[PDB]
Amino acid sequence: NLDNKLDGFYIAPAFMDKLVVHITKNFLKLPNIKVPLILGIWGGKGQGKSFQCELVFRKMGINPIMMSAGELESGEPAKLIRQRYREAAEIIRKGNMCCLFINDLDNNQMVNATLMNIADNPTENARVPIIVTGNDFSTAPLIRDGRMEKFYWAPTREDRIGVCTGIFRTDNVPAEDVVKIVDNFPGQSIDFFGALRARVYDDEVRKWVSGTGIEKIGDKLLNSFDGPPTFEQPKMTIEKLLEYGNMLVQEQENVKRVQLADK
Repeated sequence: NLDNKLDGFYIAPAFMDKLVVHITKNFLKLPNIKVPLILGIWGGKGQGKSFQCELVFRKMGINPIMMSAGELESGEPAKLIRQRYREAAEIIRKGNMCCLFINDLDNNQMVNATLMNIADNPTENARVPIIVTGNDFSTAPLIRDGRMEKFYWAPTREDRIGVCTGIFRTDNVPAEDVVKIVDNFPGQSIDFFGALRARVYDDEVRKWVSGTGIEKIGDKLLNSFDGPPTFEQPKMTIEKLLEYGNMLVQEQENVKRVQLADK
């Protein structure tokens, strides 16, 4: 029900209600319900699950306290959680909303255990909603049973079109156009479409290069007084898009071939 578009970007309104509400819930004292502190987000493969989070956070003006998984690998594993919690908490405990956004997973006995002890109370303290992302939250079990929420994000076709409109806002493309390609290219990531749009730019440069002297480029590009030759953004027309989309798919399908046949 709440407004899910943001700086030309789209947000899956199921994903939004889940996160927004998970968050605002942990700031309230609402009667006779145990509110889970941490919300673990899984699924939404190909779709920008982390990016959706970022989107939501900006939409509330939360500068989350980020963390990486590679950081929680390399003292660090336990400590850095407590400290990154406290950091967020001190933000919240000065004012304005904050949350600890822990991101990605695929040592662990501990990382769990620190969650469990931290889930049991604040501990001067503070109340900070943790958000986590992964693939599937395996062996969470004791804190799912206890005090955490798993959330499988099943994006719609609607969500894909939305995320996809995001990618092309810049190039003023019919809502129609976006619908045709997404439909035309099912089970492809958002990475696919980024790649597609980038492939159109690429080609233009390739034409420029090939055109205006491979040998005499570094100059026209550097030791010129008029600067680099400032490029005009290529019109992202539909037939362009389709041609490029199959092209990329053939290529994909081909790397799979050379991969499995070399292996």
